[PDB]
Amino acid sequence: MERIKELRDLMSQSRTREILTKTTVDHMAIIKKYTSGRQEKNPALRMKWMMAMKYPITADKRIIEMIPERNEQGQTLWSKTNDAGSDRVMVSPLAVTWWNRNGPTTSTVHYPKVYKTYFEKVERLKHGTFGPVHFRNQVKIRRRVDTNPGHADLSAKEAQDVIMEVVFPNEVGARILTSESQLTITKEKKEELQDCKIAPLMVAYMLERELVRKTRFLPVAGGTSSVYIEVLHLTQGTCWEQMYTPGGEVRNDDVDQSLIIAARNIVRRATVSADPLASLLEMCHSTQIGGIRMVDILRQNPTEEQAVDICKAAMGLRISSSFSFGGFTFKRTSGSSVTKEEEVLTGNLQTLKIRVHEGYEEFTMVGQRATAILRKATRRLIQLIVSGRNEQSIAEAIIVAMVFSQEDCMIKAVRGDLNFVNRANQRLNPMHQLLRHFQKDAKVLFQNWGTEPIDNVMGMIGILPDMTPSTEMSLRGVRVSKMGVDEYSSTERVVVSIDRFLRVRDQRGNVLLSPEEVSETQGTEKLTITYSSSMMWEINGPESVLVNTYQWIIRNWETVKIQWSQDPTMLYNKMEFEPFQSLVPKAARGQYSGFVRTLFQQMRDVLGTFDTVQIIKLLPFAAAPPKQSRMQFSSLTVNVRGSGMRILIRGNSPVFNYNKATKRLTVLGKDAGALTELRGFLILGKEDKRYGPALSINELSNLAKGEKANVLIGQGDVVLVMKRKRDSSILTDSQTATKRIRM
Amino acid sequence: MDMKRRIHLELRNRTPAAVRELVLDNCKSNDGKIEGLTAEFVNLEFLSLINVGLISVSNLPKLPKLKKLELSENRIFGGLDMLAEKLPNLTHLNLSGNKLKDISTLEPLKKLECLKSLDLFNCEVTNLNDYRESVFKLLPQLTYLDGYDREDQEAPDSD
Amino acid sequence: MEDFVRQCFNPMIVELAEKAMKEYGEDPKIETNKFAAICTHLEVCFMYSDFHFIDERSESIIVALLKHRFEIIEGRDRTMAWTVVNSICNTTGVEKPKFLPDLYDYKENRFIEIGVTRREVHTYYLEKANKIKSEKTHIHIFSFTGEEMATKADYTLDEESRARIKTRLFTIRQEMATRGLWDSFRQSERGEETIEEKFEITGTMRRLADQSLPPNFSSLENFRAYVDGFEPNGCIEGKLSQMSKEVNARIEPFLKTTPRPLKLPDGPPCSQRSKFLLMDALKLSIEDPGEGIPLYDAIKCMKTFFGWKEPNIVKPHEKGINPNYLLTWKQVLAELQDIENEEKIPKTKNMKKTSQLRWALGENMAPEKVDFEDCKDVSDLKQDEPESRSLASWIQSEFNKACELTDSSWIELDEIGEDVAPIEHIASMRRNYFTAEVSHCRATEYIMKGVYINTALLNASCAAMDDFQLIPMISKCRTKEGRRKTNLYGFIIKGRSHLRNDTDVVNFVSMEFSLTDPRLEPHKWEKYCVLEIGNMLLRVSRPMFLYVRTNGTSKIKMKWGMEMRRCLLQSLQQIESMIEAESSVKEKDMTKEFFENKSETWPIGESPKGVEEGSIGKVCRTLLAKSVFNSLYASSQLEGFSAESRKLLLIAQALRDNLEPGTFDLGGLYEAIEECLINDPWVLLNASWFNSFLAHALK
Amino acid sequence: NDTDVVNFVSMEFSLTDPRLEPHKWEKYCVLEIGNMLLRTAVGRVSRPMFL
Amino acid sequence: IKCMKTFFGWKEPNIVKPHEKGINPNYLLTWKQVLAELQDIENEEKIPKTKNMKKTSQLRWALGENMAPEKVDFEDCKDVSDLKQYDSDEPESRSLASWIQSE
Repeated sequence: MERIKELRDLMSQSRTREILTKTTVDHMAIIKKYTSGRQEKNPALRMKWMMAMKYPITADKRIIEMIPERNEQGQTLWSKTNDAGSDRVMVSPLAVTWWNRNGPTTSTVHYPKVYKTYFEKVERLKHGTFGPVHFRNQVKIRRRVDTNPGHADLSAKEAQDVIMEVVFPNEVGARILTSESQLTITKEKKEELQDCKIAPLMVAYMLERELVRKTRFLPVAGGTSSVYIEVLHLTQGTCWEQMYTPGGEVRNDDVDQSLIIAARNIVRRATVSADPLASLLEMCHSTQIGGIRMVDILRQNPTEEQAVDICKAAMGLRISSSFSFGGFTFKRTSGSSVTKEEEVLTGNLQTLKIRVHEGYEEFTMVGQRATAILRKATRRLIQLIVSGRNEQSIAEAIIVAMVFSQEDCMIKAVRGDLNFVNRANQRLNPMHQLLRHFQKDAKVLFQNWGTEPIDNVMGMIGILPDMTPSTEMSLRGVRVSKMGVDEYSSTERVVVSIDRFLRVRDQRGNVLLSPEEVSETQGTEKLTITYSSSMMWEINGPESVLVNTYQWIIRNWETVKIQWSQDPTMLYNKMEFEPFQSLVPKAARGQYSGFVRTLFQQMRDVLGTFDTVQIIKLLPFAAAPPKQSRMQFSSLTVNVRGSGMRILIRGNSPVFNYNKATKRLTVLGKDAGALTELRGFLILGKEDKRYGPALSINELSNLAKGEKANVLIGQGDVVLVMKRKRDSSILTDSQTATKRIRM
Repeated sequence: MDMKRRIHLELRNRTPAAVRELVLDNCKSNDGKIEGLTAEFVNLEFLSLINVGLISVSNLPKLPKLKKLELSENRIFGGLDMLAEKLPNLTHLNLSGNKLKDISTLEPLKKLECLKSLDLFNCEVTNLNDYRESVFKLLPQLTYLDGYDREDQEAPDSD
Repeated sequence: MEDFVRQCFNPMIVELAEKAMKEYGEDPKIETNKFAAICTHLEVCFMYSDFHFIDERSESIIVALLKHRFEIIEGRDRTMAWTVVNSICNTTGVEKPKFLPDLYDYKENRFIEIGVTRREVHTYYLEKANKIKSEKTHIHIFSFTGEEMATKADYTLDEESRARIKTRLFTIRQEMATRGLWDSFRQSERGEETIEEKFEITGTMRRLADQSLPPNFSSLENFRAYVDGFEPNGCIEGKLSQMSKEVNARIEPFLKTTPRPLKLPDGPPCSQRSKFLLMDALKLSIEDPGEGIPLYDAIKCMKTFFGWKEPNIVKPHEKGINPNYLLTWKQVLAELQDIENEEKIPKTKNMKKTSQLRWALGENMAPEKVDFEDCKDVSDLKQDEPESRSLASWIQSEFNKACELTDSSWIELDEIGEDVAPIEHIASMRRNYFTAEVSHCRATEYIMKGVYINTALLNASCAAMDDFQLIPMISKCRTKEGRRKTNLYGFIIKGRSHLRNDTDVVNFVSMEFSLTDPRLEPHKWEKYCVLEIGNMLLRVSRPMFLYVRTNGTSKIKMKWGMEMRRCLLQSLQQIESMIEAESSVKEKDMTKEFFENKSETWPIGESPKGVEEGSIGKVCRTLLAKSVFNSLYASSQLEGFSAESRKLLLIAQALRDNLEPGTFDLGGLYEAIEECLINDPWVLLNASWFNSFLAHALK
Repeated sequence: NDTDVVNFVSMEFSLTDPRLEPHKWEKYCVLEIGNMLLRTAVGRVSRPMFL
Repeated sequence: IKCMKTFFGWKEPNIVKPHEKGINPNYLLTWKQVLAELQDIENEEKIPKTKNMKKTSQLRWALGENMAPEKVDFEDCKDVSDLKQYDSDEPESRSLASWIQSE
């Protein structure tokens, strides 16, 4: 009631009305920065001066009614002076202690959970373990490491969407309501901070401090974790190392490796297709890693792996200029190069075609367990300085540089036939073939490289061909460095053109990440990968096939139910169940199917037997040319990696268990999803008086599936809104309209 | 949601005479007893009182047709004599996670005529020596104790 | 912008727009507003056509064998688009419009043309109607704000499908406004064409850029053309080979015979200028176990001494009214006498603004501030080389004494949490060793004296702006036995302290008891007026003198003097650095070896018998004393010296390493060092130290 | 010498919940690694598997 | 490996009872590393017959290799106030519990 009076009196004078009417809500933050005053140079001096006088600290005009003007000894706690221009009365610091002693108590249960990012530190140090101090000469490389444990791997922009939805529910914007990404954290925090009276702005700040990651490029000398870098001041020193261990909890970096696996599979199956771009984009916009759409993950994570790099590049995202070879990423600092595919002969007089990198260039060869700086000219390993832990890592870095030295000595020193194939049985890059040929043994290559004297400059142990120290004799251009070699503090993100064969060239014309140097391993992802195409399901093995089939049935439960109860024949022959029928034994697909079909019919005849879980469990066996037999099966077999798993008709089993007391279904341990045994709105126009006065984003909870109401969206404007019918997503439907024209 | 509520929530506007399987777990007990169920439940044959804080089964209803009762995760420390008379046809009992601490406590079950399984996991009585043999001698009709019959052969499925 | 274009719009529509620009020879990167406009147009067209199917009859449905109800014309090439338009026009017998409709609807057999505007839909629709009129083409115009219009108020879609595109337009507007791009995008629209950002240098700023060019050129355009058509023709090497050969570095060797002693200045001996007496300071003590009040202890200590004579002036000031100082001391004595007669230690004593005290505090000078009108008539108007003063031994004596131990524990530091970390125990051991070796040095006494006096004077200056409050000069020790002790060195009488900025000076007068006869070193005490007051028995009766002077201070100097504990920090930092280096070298902790073995010694002093070494304790004490004197005698000259002397020291040390140091101009470096040695005792003493180091190191 | 210790980490599987006798596991760090289906009296019940 | 392929109910490890005077996170990560190492053996060709685990901070701390005190000659550690005869007095008496009888 007073604020509207304030607005009226502001508008009364016709000079602030211009600012208050012509400044769109967009141009408010740029008006908020026209502050007055001169701030204050030398604030410590000003504080030491202020505390000398009385009444230093300003407080709002409420102390007057809850803090006596004098304590029980006659000392004026607060004054009445109205600092500068404001209602804030001046106050002496005695008032702070008076409040802290004779003040209104309260219950603080929301503090240990709003300020989780500090009590976590407290409880992590309280359980830390200490070890002996070792006074060895410490070597401190300059790694760029995470400095915010438990950051919840959100970016700096979706964290804002989480804050606006937990602390400011009535100011949410269009981009959130008219969406279908609720996130899980926003449902936990909304429940926890349900009655907090702390400081909405402070709650927002703490949430964005907890839900963001940061890096600092610090002189680390071990650990490198997200928790070992907060206690860097305690663990390492210029001449000491105090062995230490935080005792809290860690993050599971499994989403990143799941993303890597999904990207690898997608790129393979898109390049083996007719139009790689369409397959890549459709899969990215459709495939989901553990429920989340892969596009969100790609736009969220910073993971730098080949397959993920190609996936991002095909989606028009900036990718690091650094190229990864042999597990080490090579940041160019200077020079130019040209691929210039030329011909050479190997040690066994075998013809070979390799991109002779023509041009002098210097690289920082940063890696997981080693670092190096390598400057080389065309077929000239000019200099290579290496550092790391133990001589194994040093040898790995040296051999990687030697392989990518462009020297023909390695080519002519080959021992064997350079015919290497990968898991997919493909023709790998000849330089890469050399890399794996020499990755095991290079003794003869070391002998060919020879050894030269070193002058002992500043202290730099040389490396012998036997990978042993030597203060006088060292390999050619290889100078193992003490006191560590520092990494780099930047990645130089750039946009790189992508050819049609998954070879990520650049505007300069140097290949960064060829598609053949990606099949390092094909292990099993920890999360679940779900694809929207029936063909993709038979890629990662029987486990993925079963999980995807059941998750698809769950995804479309209402359609499956209506078709099963109305037109069962059409349902029982869909395409999505053909991959599943590949697993079921050939000699029992019929006998099984009939048993299910007949049983399903029993549900339609007698009411009250409509069991959702049973139907979802048994449905994939229906798709077959059913036969008839009196046999009453107890469990239906399935073939998984040559082993016969069993699905129980009445009960739970490893292949399928729907956990009660919850809606979650698990298949072979892999999480399937939720089965049921705010958002989603659509804008329609500006204010329309036919629908009455405007609402608030809260009241929109009371609407039907199609009712139209006009709401005050976000900070300001009112827009007519309505709930949506049909999912209305951006899946293959959008691609069809776009890819069809691309014919 | 205590029992009286969830019962109705699980009644689903369906008369008690037409329930054959009722599930009431994690809900509550008034103080330590089942309250909300009534004798009009006559068609019931599967009652699951799991995790309901339950100190005794003194005030259990009378269910002629009950065959699958389970009181796991509760804190019953005796008073099982009632189950005999009140559930004459019970044939699958699941007393796992309770506070039973003596073979004597299982004496009342000897007079159930049709008994086929008695799960007794995580109960202080299972730490005794010759535990299974003593139970199988106190309850001769039993044919599956904890899941295995007499020679540690798992009970066949489809029970 | 383009980054957002790629982010939101999928690669499909991105490539469609790419080929669309390529058809018209538009750079997808130089032009970005048009790129975004085309992407939006294509996406709205596709979303319009999509999710609609025509049955065998003429009706619309939403989603296997049925037509789309919509033919895409925009997503194709120009030639292909006109081909499709002609085909459908011939098949349906409907006149082909002169323009190119972006979509065709079969259900009404009408050419639907879509247009997305960024302003009021009214102007866009009116312009489109003016351009196209009297043809059966249906215009559908959308806006990013939710507005929407169509011909005859007819919208050929269901409400839910007209919503799924307005929603995305609104979302794009929001996401393009939170990035600061929306404002630029809006103004990029004119009529239906999307102009590109333009920044024109014309007018004065073009006549002010056709003058800011190298001498030969005469316009920015010509210079830019030259730079664009510039190819390195070896111009650098062509001038390196014709520039006069005199220009060069000409490295000159730096041999052990090269160093030359710094020429210290010549003139009258330097006189002390510190705020308070350093070594010639008497100390009236009391064994108070005290109320924490200054005047309480001041009166007690004053009464502790019996023998106060009638004050006598021993040495005048030579530029001041010595009788005023004499009567000032007498007035202070009398005022202290008054407090004895009741008032029960008023906790604060304001002096009386008498003529003597007012004069002594600088007051009444206030030279006039007239306007130039009178100045143009007077015959005397001006603003001066500061006199150069040589080095005297008294500063070296001050330092020698300040590097000595005493019978006290001058510094009492606060508490630290318990120690759990095996490194925390080592840190505590090292810190305890340092504090034990340094808690008694007279430099720590100066640290305290200075910080206490400045804190008290700051509090007095803030509290009583307009009163000549009497500020004692108290300090507090902890005698070797353990009993606390309080000490009075003198009295300070603050002046008018109406300090507005950080450089406003408050003038005060300091009176400090002493035993050193002023006539032994008459050149030290040139700024002082010294009296004789009482005789102290020690057993002989030695006269006790009072050293009165009128100094001045400001807030910045006050906070500067409140950091001699930072000076302590610097000393400990250096010692710990040395210990850590040796510990790393020997692969263990040398704290105990350094601080207990007493065999290791560093060369710190210079007696007649060559460099005289001293244990680590003396190193800590002397470094702390050096830091304290830096904090006391700070000035611009000292920093200038420190800098160039550091350069010369680094050159000398490089020579001592046989690194073959060179130099391009050493006479200039020596002149730079010598330009800052003029009239500062501390600076001249540092110069003498540097000369001795040169004589002893390089030889 | 045949008295030097060779520290080793031992990681057992089990089904016994730690919280029943927390005083017996003073020296262990007990995790929860799986969910094993066991044949109970009424059907087949899922019980946690600890390490 | 042929035994751990018999179980399909692996879940995300969770600490249900901490050591309360020890190193919990590095006990968790040693298990999460054993699982990874066993996965790597499966992917490789032929069984190595002996899997040496990667020497990482987790194993070093869990094994106690980073907790053991360092040997120092008595001359250096004379002043350290915490020196005491090893096993000076720790016969902490603990009363009988039933778990041994059940065992």
